[PDB]
Amino acid sequence: LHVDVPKDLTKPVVTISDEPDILYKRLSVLVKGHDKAVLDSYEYFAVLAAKELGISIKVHEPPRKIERFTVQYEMRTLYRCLELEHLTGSTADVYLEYIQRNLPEGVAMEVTKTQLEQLPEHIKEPIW
Amino acid sequence: HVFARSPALQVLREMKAIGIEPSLATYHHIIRLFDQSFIIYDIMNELMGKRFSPKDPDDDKFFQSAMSICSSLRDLELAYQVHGLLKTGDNWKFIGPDQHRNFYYSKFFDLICLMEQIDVTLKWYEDLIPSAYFPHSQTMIHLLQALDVANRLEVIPKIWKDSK
Amino acid sequence: EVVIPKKKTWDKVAVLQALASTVNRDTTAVPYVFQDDPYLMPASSLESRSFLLAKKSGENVAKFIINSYPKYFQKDIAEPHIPCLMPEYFEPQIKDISEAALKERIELRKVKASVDMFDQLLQAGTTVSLETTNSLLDLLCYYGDQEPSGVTWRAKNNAERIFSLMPEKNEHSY
Amino acid sequence: ADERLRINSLRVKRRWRFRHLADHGQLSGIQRA
Amino acid sequence: RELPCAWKPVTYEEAHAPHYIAHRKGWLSLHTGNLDGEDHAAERTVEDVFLRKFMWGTFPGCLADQLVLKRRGNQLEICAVVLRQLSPHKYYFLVGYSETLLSYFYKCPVRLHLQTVPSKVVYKYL
Amino acid sequence: LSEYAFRMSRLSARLFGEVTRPTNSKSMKVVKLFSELNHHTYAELMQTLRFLGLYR
Amino acid sequence: LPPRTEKMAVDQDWPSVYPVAAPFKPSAVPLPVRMGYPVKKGVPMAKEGNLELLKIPNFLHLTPVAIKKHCEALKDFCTEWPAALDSDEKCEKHFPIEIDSTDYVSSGPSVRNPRARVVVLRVKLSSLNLDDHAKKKLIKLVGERYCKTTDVLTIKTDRCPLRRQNYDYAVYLLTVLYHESWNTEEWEKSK
Amino acid sequence: RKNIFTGKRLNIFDMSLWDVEFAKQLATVNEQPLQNGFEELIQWTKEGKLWEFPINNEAGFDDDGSEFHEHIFLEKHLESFPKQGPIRHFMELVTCGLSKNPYLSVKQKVEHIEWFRNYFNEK
Repeated sequence: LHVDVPKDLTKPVVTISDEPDILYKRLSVLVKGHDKAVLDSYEYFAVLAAKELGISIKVHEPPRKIERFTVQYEMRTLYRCLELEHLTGSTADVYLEYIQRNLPEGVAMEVTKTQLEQLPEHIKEPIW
Repeated sequence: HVFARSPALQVLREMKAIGIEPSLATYHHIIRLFDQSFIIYDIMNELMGKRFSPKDPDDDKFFQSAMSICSSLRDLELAYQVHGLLKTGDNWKFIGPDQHRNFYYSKFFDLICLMEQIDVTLKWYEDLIPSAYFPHSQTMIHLLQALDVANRLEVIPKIWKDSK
Repeated sequence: EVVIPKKKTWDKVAVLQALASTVNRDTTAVPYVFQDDPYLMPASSLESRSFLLAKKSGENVAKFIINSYPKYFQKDIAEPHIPCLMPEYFEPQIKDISEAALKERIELRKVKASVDMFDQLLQAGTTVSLETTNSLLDLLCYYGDQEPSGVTWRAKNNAERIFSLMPEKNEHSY
Repeated sequence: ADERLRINSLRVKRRWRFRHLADHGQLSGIQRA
Repeated sequence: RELPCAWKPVTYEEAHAPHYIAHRKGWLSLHTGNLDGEDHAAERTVEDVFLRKFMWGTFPGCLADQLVLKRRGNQLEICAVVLRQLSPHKYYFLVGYSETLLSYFYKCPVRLHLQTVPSKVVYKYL
Repeated sequence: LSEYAFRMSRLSARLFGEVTRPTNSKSMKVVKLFSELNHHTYAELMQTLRFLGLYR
Repeated sequence: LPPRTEKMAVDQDWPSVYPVAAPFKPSAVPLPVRMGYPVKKGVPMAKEGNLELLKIPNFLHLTPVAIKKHCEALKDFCTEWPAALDSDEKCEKHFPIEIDSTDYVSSGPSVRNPRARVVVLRVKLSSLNLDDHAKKKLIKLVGERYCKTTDVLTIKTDRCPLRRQNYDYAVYLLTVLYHESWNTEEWEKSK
Repeated sequence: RKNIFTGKRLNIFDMSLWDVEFAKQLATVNEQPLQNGFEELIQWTKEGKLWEFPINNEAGFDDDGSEFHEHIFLEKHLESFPKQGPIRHFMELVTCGLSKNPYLSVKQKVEHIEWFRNYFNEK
């Protein structure tokens, strides 16, 4: 668009509620695919998005698995693990929505979230 | 027709005094009643920068009528103001059915070709066609006439290819 | 000191709306409703309208097949359930002569069937509630003695007879 | 089922339910070794 | 002929043998069912069979090549390659019809992505 | 197996919801049983869509 | 009709051409990319009609420009980590309990996964107010859930159908274990 | 030289199916064809056809608002049985099994218990 541009845009309504935010110590994202190049492209995408949102990310590659069965057929499952650390509940929600909506076909995700909680008041002292 | 203009203004002023907010249908009705015309400038100044929501079945008929006035009055600044209102927020949803969209854009582009400088005219031609509407024969005749008055005849083969 | 931030909340489509606001319109493409294939992009306004009506006709044929044979589409597999993708039922289920049968016929906007059921209710001497008669007259007056797809009001039509028969006519009926 | 369950209490590859589809690449992830 | 006297265009998918499926060819359908830990692989296979038969019977003599069935979340994308022999109006009719039937038959938002070609894209001759 | 350790085990069983009253190996089966829990459509759809002139 | 890549400028806004995940369109992608095993004295096939390029899960909708432009608009939705918690040393201090819960993203009509119920609670007993007797009692009650090397008690709950119910059960189990460890019985004196 | 909004006024004032159909007509004035893929996804999300992200595997499922203590402690429904017999042993085993069942709702567990109640009452 050279001249015809939207004069103003309706930004979505994000409300700062009163309730306190969840805190995640760690957030491990394990993505599984049949293709290593697809997982590498997804890793590049997710890592760049993490940097652009300020999240702290580390990437490693769990060993692959190969299921053979019987003429001999074979199925390779390759893994990529993206460990985010020290992100709140809202950052986690928005980042996960982004990277799950942009999950390529044939790739599955397992997100393990490690929430930080305080002791219940009921356990602070023994009952007398 | 003519006899009803002052009572229409009565109804509008009573509306605003009572705290009922006019919708696009109200201004459509006023514009069409007066078009049979400087009321459009006053209406547009009031509507500038506002966002609208559906309140009357006739709202979608506003912009078409408004653009018609700009076509009849041969005014480019008013047409740009109308299009800017159209592009404010989600106002574009009010253009109406495809027939109304084509009518609005055909009048708008005829006006751009007749009044705007050739480089900006070609920029608008690229922005609007085909992504917004499919132009009619009269529109390319007008664009060719614009190229004539601009003495930019070196572009004519491109317009011929596009018309094909 | 651990100051926990406050939870930001948004609607289920807010992220999509932000991402949509990121991108502008493509000037070299036809609208999103058409196919991007060169053979399938419309070249003219007439051709574009023809293509859109062709797609809509295909959709109507599909909906007709879906609603005509619900049994082949009743098997639900989606979790969460999608009421939007299930067949619609238009046939009156209640068959006995009762005010409830008339209510269902009114809700389904079956004008002729509603008037008929009212007539058998009369013949059975069953007193009809005023709200049911008002709903019947709303239906009749909106559609004017014709089934849902201008009509001219015909003297002594069903609406006039029903209105004249009402033992008590309130504001709403008038 | 539940009735029989309670009274008793008182007392080829099927993962896909194949050579055709697998050989024409119509089963995702399946390949020859 | 005589006993010792004895002693066809093909596209890419037809040309290459099954043992090239992860070497030269790819997989027509792409979904998570066959991955390790995932479930419902058989259900996806049955869905794929029905889609392929339905599409081959609903676009007869139009499909130039085999379908590509993608799945993302609950979306179901059919990327087909067709010929430029049928009229575009009938193509639009059939696209709408097939989309609606498959959406109401699989309770998911199915969507279809015709790509027309002038003629079969022959890779070699066998 | 000390009696003290026995009643430690039997208290832990109560806390985690396990069985307490003595379990015979042939009678641990009952716990496990309660622990765990269309060509017609295709064919008729195809033939009706054929008869309607929309399939094959 | 001619492909529309001929009308695409060399300095266009690519994200507007491919806003969302879409299949490869050879008439829309302005790249002379080729895919295919070439025949003898041949070349890899062109893109028009190529099924192999159509079978790739392409990333044209996620280019670096597009990713940065998306992540600049998504910053509005984010909050800030409390700067007091600089490292794990303070995360294990102010928030002793850790709750691990997992979600699974597959492709299909049903979003249900039976493995998403499990909840894992992890707490170091040294962060609980237990005396010597209470500590031995709690350790030998929990059994193998406690690892001596790490000083961590790990309670895994998956009995209930939902995840919130399993989280509540884990919290209930922890509370009951603490109270039963602090309680001293008449049979315990005979140790 | 003054705007149309200033001048004399009327001064007369100071400060069912019909409704549904008028609302459906008010809907029409903003019914435009979708403009790109994001509006496609947004409309599908509003209609409920798409999954809502981030993915929650327990979406649309609440288990009738039951709490854990309805699932884990099923012994209050054994109140009517023998209190100290072998039938009590078999019921304690049955309810221990049912309390470890994540695939059943509370109602189905209670129905199992009631079936056993009726059976043993008959016998």
